[PDB]
Amino acid sequence: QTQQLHAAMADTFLEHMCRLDIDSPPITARNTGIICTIGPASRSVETLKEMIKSGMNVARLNFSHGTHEYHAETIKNVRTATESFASDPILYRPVAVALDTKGPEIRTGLIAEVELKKGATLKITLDNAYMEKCDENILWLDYKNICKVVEVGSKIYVDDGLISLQVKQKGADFLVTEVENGGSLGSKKGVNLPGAAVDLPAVSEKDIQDLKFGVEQDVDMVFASFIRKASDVHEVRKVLGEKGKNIKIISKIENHEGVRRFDEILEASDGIMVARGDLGIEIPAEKVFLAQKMMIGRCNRAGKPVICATQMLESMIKKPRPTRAEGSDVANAVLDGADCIMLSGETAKGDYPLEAVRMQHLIAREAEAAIYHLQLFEELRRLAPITSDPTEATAVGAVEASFKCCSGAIIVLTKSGRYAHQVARYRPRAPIIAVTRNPQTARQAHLYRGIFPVLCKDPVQEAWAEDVDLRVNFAMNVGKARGFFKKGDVVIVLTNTMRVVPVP
Amino acid sequence: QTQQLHAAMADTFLEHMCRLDIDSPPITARNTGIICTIGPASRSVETLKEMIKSGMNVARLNFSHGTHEYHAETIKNVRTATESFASDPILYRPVAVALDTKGPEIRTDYKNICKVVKIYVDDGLISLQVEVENGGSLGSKKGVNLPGAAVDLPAVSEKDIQDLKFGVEQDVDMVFASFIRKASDVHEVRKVLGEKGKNIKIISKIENHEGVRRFDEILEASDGIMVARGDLGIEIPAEKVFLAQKMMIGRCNRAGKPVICATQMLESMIKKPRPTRAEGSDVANAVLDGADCIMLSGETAKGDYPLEAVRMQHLIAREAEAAIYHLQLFEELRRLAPDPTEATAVGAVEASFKCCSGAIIVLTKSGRYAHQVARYRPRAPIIAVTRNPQTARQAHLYRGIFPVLCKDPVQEAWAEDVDLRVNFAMNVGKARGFFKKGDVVIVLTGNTMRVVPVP
Amino acid sequence: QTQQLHAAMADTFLEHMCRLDIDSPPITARNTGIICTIGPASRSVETLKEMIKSGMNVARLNFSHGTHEYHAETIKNVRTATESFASDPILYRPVAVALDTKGPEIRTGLIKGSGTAEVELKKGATLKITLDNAYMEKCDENILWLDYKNICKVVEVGSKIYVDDGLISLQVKQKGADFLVTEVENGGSLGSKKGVNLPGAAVDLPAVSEKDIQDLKFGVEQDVDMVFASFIRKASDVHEVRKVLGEKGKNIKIISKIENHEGVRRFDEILEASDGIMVARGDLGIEIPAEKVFLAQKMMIGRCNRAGKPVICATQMLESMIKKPRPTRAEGSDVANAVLDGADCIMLSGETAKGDYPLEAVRMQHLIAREAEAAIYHLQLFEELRRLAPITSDPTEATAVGAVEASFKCCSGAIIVLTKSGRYAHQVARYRPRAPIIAVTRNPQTARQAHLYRGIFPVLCKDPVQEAWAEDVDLRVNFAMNVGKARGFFKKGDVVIVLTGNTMRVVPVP
Amino acid sequence: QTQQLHAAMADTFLEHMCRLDIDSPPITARNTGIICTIGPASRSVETLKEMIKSGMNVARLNFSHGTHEYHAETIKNVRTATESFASDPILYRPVAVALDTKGPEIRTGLIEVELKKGATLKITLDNAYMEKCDENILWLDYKNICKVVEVGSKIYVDDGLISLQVDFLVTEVENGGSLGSKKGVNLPGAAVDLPAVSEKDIQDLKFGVEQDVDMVFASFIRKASDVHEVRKVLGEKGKNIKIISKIENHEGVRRFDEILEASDGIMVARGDLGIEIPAEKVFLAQKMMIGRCNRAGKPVICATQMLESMIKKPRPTRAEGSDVANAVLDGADCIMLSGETAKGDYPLEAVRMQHLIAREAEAAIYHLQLFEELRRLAPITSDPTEATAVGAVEASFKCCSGAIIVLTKSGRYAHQVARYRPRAPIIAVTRNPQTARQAHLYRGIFPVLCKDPVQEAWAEDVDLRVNFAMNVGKARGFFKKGDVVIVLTGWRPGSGFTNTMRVVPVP
Repeated sequence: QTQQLHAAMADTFLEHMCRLDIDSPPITARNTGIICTIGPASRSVETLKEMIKSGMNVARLNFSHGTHEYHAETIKNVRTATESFASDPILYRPVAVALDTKGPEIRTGLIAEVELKKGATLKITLDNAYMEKCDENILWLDYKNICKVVEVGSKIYVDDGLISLQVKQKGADFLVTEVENGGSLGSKKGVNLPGAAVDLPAVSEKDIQDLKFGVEQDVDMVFASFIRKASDVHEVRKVLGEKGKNIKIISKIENHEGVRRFDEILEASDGIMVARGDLGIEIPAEKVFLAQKMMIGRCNRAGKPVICATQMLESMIKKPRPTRAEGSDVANAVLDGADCIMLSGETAKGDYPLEAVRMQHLIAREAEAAIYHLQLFEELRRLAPITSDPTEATAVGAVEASFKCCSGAIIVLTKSGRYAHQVARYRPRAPIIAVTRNPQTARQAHLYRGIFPVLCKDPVQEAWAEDVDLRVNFAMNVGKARGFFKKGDVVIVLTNTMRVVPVP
Repeated sequence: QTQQLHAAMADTFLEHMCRLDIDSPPITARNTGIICTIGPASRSVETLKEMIKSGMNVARLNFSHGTHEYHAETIKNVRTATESFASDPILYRPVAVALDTKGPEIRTDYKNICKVVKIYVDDGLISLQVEVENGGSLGSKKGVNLPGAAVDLPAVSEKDIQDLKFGVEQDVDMVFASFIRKASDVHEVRKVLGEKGKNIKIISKIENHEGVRRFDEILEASDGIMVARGDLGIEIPAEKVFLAQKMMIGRCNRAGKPVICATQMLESMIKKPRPTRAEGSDVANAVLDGADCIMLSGETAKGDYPLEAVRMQHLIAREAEAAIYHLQLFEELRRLAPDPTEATAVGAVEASFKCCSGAIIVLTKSGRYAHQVARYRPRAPIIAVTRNPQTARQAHLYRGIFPVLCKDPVQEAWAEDVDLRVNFAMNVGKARGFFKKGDVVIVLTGNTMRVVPVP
Repeated sequence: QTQQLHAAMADTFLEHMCRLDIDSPPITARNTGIICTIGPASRSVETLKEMIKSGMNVARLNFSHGTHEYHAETIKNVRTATESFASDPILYRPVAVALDTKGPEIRTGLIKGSGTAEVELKKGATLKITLDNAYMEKCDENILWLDYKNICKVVEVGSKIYVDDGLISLQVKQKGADFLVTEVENGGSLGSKKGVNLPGAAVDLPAVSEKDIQDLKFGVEQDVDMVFASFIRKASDVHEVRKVLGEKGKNIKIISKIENHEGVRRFDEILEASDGIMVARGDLGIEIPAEKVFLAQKMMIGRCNRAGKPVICATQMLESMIKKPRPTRAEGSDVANAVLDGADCIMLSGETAKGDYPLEAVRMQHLIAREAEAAIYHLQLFEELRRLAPITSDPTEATAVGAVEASFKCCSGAIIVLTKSGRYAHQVARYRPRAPIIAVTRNPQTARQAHLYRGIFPVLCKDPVQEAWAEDVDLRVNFAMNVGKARGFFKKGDVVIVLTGNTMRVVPVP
Repeated sequence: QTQQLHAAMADTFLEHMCRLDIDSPPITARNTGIICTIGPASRSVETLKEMIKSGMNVARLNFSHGTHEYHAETIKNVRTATESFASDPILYRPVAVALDTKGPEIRTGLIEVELKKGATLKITLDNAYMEKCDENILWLDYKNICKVVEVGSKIYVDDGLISLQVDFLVTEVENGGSLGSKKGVNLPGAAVDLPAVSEKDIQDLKFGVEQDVDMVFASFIRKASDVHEVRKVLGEKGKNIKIISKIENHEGVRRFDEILEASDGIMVARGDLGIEIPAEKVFLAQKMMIGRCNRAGKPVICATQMLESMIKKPRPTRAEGSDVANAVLDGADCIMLSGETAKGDYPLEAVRMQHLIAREAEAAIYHLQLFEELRRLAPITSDPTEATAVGAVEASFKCCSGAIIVLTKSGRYAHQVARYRPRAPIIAVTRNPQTARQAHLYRGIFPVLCKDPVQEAWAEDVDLRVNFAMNVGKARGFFKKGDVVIVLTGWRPGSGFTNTMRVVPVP
């Protein structure tokens, strides 16, 4: 009657859908990590504390804007808000910090707003003299090489793809275009060139410094913008270097080349972001769902984290409740298989950042119950390579056992996080309580569906079995406290050993 | 490398997802009906013609606003725009008219309010407790919801009765009945339409908790369902809506009855010429869920971009239709299925997957025969050739049915009249780019199935 | 409550198994073709008539024995017996004639000069094998002549040699130029003209010998429907048989017999070149370890089903019935399991050729095949066949698969198919409907060859062609309805499916 | 490449068939238990030793024949043969003893006389002709055969090869043949009023308890109450003896579910069954019963005529080879030999052939679908031991382990693992000699008997038994150092089930 267990028992997907029940309450635990972009509306310590309480797991810093000093301060406030809960390690929630690079962006100059009208002429110039004199006649932008990569007849998008132009003529140092989709044009707006092979560096001089700064600031992960190919990833990896070797690189797929070359990018990366914002300008908007499902499926297949991003609850920037399309989008990203879901303007600058976060937590939890685990697990089994790795055997063994005895959690003791990632990849219904003494492991674990990281602060006990018992008992106290399970329930414990344990 | 045929051949749903390909172009035909709400932005004859050319199949009239004379005029304009293409029967596209009732609404006017009373106003955006907890700018005669409260208004009020009557007068093809809570609500509407309106399809709108709980009996009584997500998502927690949506679409598919996904599908396109990524995904997922039709409200009623909204639903539906995992869907429909006409339809659908036909052509008077084929959800479009104009319009309710209105005289020799109608379908399909000479299509003559080369 | 329909509805194979019901009776129709080897026990017109009535569909002539004159007389008797029923076209059953070649056999000589004579071999004793034709008909306890002149260059000391269906085992202890001295590893009775296997050896005999060529030409002259080619090892072997049949025998079906390891290894190219396959378990289970035969069998049947080419399961299926009126439990199981595997036909050898209970054996295959055909898990089989079928531009394939799908939906009493060459009906059979396929043809050879395919019940229309097409179609369909009613496949009012050659119609029985 | 692993990966059953490869060799371990009927041909200590070496796991004594004195000697000989291997516990193979009851048989008197197709015969109950049966008069021991018979009723003699049509009965030979003494007689479609447990069966069952037999195969079980009667005779002293119900008539098939519930296991007794019901229907009953036993997690034996021709020949027919393979493919826990080992000329060859075929067949199982289905059809519970067993089987598929090592006292824990039908052998280490013998009834369980004394230190005790298992596996070629195996530690004295699964490299 709870957790859509009646639907879970259906023998066909169609019957599974038919049994979905709005009156069947979800379990307390929410498995899908929530990533929040931080900015004006959410940067204060006090607001940050509330965002943690509402469900924020990862703080995203968008380096397309802001100075190092501005971001260092954000990072400082995140940690302050986060450590304000550190006194009770049973209820302390780790919070990750993610650095999202600028990457090979193209931006217009400074206009004030001008109205671009359908059919009108607009000249694109590179002449720095017009750098701050952008108007409805002449538009400067910062991609000096633009004329060498675009052709006559090709389209240029400006401002989240809302304004569109067609290249009509190529001048010596300029482009002559005609407005197709008009609208009001502001300053320093994003420009996209679908069909063009932009030859900006995968990692610019600015990107290099931003990455280095990330290392200095001990960030947990990097969201690398406009990744086109494995070599782009390698450059990011080399820049993070030895000091940042444990920082996870999440490649953002935002253009056609990234999709085409997805497999090599995935192999090189620690995870993927479906960056629907740019992607849905670079390719036709009606095709984005295809790329999203393809990437989520392939990440699920490979056991690597995948993030669904951009415009998930967009209207909530201005309103306290989302649209029905938005409710559906979050649910479907989760049903698709997304490890995490993301908020951008909704939390960075919107008027209801707390409600946005809470709505993502609510929808995700409902959606997680509605997953058809019977089929998903069967298929993950079949598609999983038969190998000799014993930790891999234990992981699937534990997940199988968790479905059988309908356990309240799988408790995993992990140093690097790997052991727990191996369990997550099989997508158990039961929450995975990953107990670790490594603070970075705890933060980064949020990247994986189902992992609820807890940070053990007790010293290592001399006797191994006592040290194990200490950590498992910790996990038990967390589960009871958070209402995941209670005395007398049954949980699976992984330490290579799997034990099925009654909760005290 | 087209129609997601590589993903179509996957052995598992996961591998199906893994193979979805942005570079695999869809076919030209679009199976999912598009229902547009008409209003100031789309009322003119000139704009209506563009909306037909853009993909509109059903004109929805919201009787929550406007007078009979107003609606009569809209109806008149729809028919003028529609008939403007009649000169070429090969190119004429039927357009249906839907009457959507006010039903048990509450506007800023509920009598025993204080006898049943959280209170919501304006798409549940403004919230109230018996203090303004949420809020913002309040407007005129906005809609109110009392979640959890048993509002005792009549399922069919006096206004409703007169509106339904007006429906019969106006020869509308279908009624979308609001706030249907139970089988008995459906029976009241049916009685009003009475004998004169017995052929008018009744679509029950599920917009409250009781509608969901009593879904099965409501579906048994109705001709179809609308997942009325607007009110539904105020009446129950917004985060539960997708559960209701998928349950209803699932159960409608299982029953063989039309289901409409409605409300806020492309909402932002009221003010912008492009949708958000959430809206792109919503339309696509509604089609993947199994929705027969998708709907536009404000987007076509009142927005700045009516035509763009219609074109975008058209583009997305078409992409999503190819991304359906037909292998699993068809097998599950076959297994879950409980008559020679039924055997012939399932056989045609099976054939169509086998030879990857350009179409299944069905000759049908009442539409039943084409409905029976649509219920097995073929990939190939269903070109339904009928001489019955009402049949031609109502057929839009079913996924995959592309109705065509034959106006040729009835030939004396049966086989000749069949051949004339089939060749009419061939001509329509060639003209619309569905297939070309040499291609193969399946033909159901009305119990006969032919596998036939396009002449 | 009939035809295992409760089991048919199960959602899993495991549950399909659990629902199999001994009290759920099968339909009348039996889909699996029964092939009977003719010999002393079954050569008379009287017995042949009864065998036909008991369910024989194909008469197999074993050219490993007998003269051309002998076989001509057999064929003559088969046709006399077959045509004795011709007077009522509605009840006439076409009966096919199959020529099974000798091929590259090794044969022993005559024991004490008699075809019927035996001697005992005792375990541990010694036995000399000779090629000296002086001992051709003087085989016995101590001297065994065989006809493979080059045997000494293919075998060695330690080499194992099997005689008579692998029952007698010998090991070579000493060579010679004209002989081998062997030790009997397993004794028993040693008859005359028995088959010899050298499972370790590389026999140098040709796939198609000059005797085989004569026999094949004779087959063409005699108008046989099909050839069962022995010891086929590769595609080129098939092509040689095909070439020998020539233009005149171009329509004769070639069935390749797989009886050695190489035939299994190169199975795919053999199948591609062949009209169909025989799982020749006799020789095969001597040439490879007996415990592996079931693997080869299931692999071959599976791949034949996948290819849509007929496959025959053969040899020792009801062996004990050569001497006894009822089969063993293993034999009942074997027949049932061959049909569950997907075998188009089953075969009887000694059971019908020389045994004391030929009619009972034919009857038992009939009874078992029918029970097992209902026990098939069509739900999964049809789903898999389809899933594994190429999307193609072929309209006849689309029609065939549509007919089969419909026949499951309405559980029809039959799929009626008008066919000239038989191909159209073959295309239906490849999708394995539960309902019998009544193939109406005017072509007598088509009618006979149709027995190769599971579920095809061929009927031969003798009526003159009608000038009006729709009238000619209606005549043939009504013929089919008449046969169906008379055989009890269905009755007036039942719904059946009709393919006319591309149209599918779903009509009621008149 | 090996163990049909390529076919193992196929996405459909059909493609699974297409990939079966005569050149893909199986592993060493053979999971299907082999039950051998012991008689004149296999009764000596010398021959019994070879029987064990050839693959015999269970010795069946048919109490339809022979005196207690005869059977005690056979049992003594089995035990002498079996203990002759006990010096090296690592290579010792437990051997179970099964007592198969006479039950409600009907037989004829003493006399051979050739019977002729078309001839009258006198079925007489007159005990004067008890030892004077002949071509004209035939006496049988079923005294009330008249209340149950009727005109036109049929009667079968000698494995139903001779058939007859109907305080005495005059009949006609509907089917002839030579007639011996004391042959089995069947009355299909008639209700035989004999006791499920007769005076003799009772004494045989008590003798069985006294002789410490591991299991009883109870003949002609028609209903749940028959099973209870058998359980009652075995009583408190025989409470741990497994009752296998033999399903040999229509009633037993009909009332199968209640019989299965009351029983420790099932025998598909195809001999009598194929006389009681039409022979062409037997395979339906077999697959039904095997399927339902697999579903219930209870042992099922396929019996009778599996390698029949090997009574006289050193090699089986092709239908016999097929029958064995298919019984295994069906899911039979055990397969059986009767005349082939009791009296045939090639008992050792018959044992070996069952061993070879079962091993080839075990590899050819489509585990992918079988495991999926067993799971989906398996009631979820809170039972931690259930969770650990299924978890271990899943793990064993994932990492193609060499074995699943299970520590068990009464065998139950090992049975739970076996019900999920792993490909890997389940090495069941026990200190209980009976558990080690009875474990043979379960597909995939390879029982090893630990002779070591219990250690005080539990961890030391576990290591001891586990290492024993490692040594067994290595010595029998199941795995080698560096391989990976799954270990289930089971019951801890005074604490209870550990509910622990370890994944371990072979030392």
